[PDB]
Amino acid sequence: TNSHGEKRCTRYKLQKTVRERGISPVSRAIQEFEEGQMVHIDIDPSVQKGMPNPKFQGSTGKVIGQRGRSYVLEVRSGNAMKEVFSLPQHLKPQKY
Amino acid sequence: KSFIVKGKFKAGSTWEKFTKKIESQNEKNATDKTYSIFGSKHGVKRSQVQIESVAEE
Amino acid sequence: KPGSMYRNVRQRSFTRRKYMGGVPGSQVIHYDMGDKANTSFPVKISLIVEEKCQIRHTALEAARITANRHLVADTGKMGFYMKLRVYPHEVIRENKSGMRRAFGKNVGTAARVKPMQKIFTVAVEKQNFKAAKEALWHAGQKLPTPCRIVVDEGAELVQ
RNA sequence: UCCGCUGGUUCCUUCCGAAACAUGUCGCAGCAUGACCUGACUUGAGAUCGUCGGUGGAGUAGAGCACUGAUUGGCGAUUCCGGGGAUCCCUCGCUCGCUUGUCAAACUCCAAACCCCCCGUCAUCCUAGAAAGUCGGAGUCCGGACUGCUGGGGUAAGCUUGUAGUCCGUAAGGGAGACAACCCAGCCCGUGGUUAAGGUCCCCAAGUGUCGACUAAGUGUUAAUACUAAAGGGCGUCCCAAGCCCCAGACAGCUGGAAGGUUAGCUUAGAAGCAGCUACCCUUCAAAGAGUGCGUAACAGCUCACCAGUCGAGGUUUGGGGCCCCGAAAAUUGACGGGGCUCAAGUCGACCACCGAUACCACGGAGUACCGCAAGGUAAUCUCGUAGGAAGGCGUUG
RNA sequence: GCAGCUUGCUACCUCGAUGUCGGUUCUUUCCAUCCUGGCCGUGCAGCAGCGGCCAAGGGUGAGGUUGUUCGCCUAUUAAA
Ligand SMILES: [Mg+2]
Ligand SMILES: [Mg+2]
Ligand SMILES: [Mg+2]
Ligand SMILES: [Mg+2]
Ligand SMILES: [Mg+2]
Ligand SMILES: [Mg+2]
Repeated sequence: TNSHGEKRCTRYKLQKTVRERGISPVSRAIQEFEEGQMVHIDIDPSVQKGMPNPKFQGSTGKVIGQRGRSYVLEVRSGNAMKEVFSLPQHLKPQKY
Repeated sequence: KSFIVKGKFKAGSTWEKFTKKIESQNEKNATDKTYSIFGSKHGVKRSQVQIESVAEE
Repeated sequence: KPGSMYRNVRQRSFTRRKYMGGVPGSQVIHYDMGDKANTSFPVKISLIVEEKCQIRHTALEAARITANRHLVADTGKMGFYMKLRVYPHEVIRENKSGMRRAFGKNVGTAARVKPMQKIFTVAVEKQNFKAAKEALWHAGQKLPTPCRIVVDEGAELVQ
């Protein structure tokens, strides 16, 4: 039977480009966001902790608040709203 | 009424050339006659019988 | 089994050796024929395919044998250089219960082709061109697809 | 008695109108919860079925060998890990590099078109109430088919199991010979008009229509289609291109020539050009040969190849195309829908006129939705319908 | 490639019933020809063979074992 764990079908989803593997840039981890500021979900495989479920890959949410070193996002899946915790290392601003 | 026609048509999976001489009262009818004759002879339509020149002879 | 059982391309490829098991060997022994060390044949003709299909290795072996016999009989042992191109990488499986767990098991090997894709190639002199055409026409008779002959190099010489 | 299993369940109109799917189940002919349908109420301003531009997600098609596995020969060496036959006398496969020829669903240095989230813009809906929320009533969890995905499996199947769109189910009317789901069209009633699909020799309304060619087989006269035969061949016929010889003369014939030497090497006697080595048997003349055949123990002439005189205009080799022919045999009598059809009533490329729906236009009428105190106003953006929800009426006895 | 005459594959119709195998009787259809009619080739002297083409008008039987179809065997026969 097929499994239904939390990392299924992520062979290429959670990979790094060949000229990207290793230590990722550190400035991406100290970026700071404010309220109501659209961001993009782009999971960085190099960081093991604070990773949202990879089904939210490539979605855009808005910041709602901060809990420690993690921002609270508001992502739409289908017709629902899902609140996703993610460290700022996996996030990326929207360029207007 | 004599005329000269030159062009290329898609015979099968390749491009050929022709120099048919068609009798006709004028030149537009010469082009039409060329198209009709090629349709009769090779089953092609008016999209693979590109006529380069219909110069009078 | 009959030839038409495994000749159409309807399903995905199935070629990874390390996952399947027990693929039987092949019969075709040598893929180069004739004078390999020569490189000065001015005419280079070849047999091409008019439709996608699968060719069993046995058909390729029969075609190679017949072309070899004809070419050696007429042109000579040192007057040509034949070279087969397509190698059989596909695998053929035959179910053998009914439809209960109908997935098959390996029975042979096949080589897929594509339209206008060269299969054989013969190089000869100017005096043995007709013999080359005569040889390549029999080889295409054992082959499971319509085939036409194209003179690739030295077309102005022969034509 | 009980059953999740079979049969039956009685009047009219009006408004709206599905699911044959997911999870759990001693669950698979059942049921619960959710998706989908319907009625009412609360709140009070936005929403996104669509277009364009941008910030992002790609790892599929295709393509390729840069990783992982395979794969074809040539060349140069591994002075190994190796098999062939006391200096391992030396052969040398596996292997490592340069070049050639193939691959991949569980390969990728590459890499689309669809598609998804968000921002701006246009566009449509909306105070006659967007988005959201609360409560009442359900049906449904036997599906099927067509067009795409070379979908997966299977020899294949009107097979089985997926996915996107649209349909039948529950869809009239027009056309396909008849046709659940194919083409036009989604339908209140009556009258007039013009068209769509499709057709115009007769059956059958409207063309024995026009222009240019092809087919000689009754081939064909069959959009899709579960209903239509293949490889191979044709000096059958209609076209295009490319070479070669050519009126001081090309091809088919009329002619003879093919004489020098030889009776080639040959043992059987003899395979004397035609069992078996060779070579152009003539310095030389068109011709003259080691040469096919009637003949041929051997031959021999007759003469093959091969040229020469002769007529008197085109001849010849190949490649790519259209139609047709052979390949092609089944059981009641018979299926282009039928009659029949040959410069067509068939095929190919174009064109003109007309016929033909409930579609579209106009007029009159009914009902409905919403608003308005009423009178009445708006409706291209209202009128199909099974399970089912809701509203108003008719009838029988008291 | 053709046929659907062997066995498979599928589950489209029939479970408020479409009465199974073999033989017997009687009628008919197909040709992919066993004999009878006509032709062609031969490594066809004659006789008799071998191979192929047209042709479905007529014929294609009697018995022993076995439930058998199928198949084996016997003596005839133009062929059984
Ligand atoms: Mg690919
Ligand atoms: Mg139920
Ligand atoms: Mg449809
Ligand atoms: Mg419908
Ligand atoms: Mg209808
Ligand atoms: Mg109802």
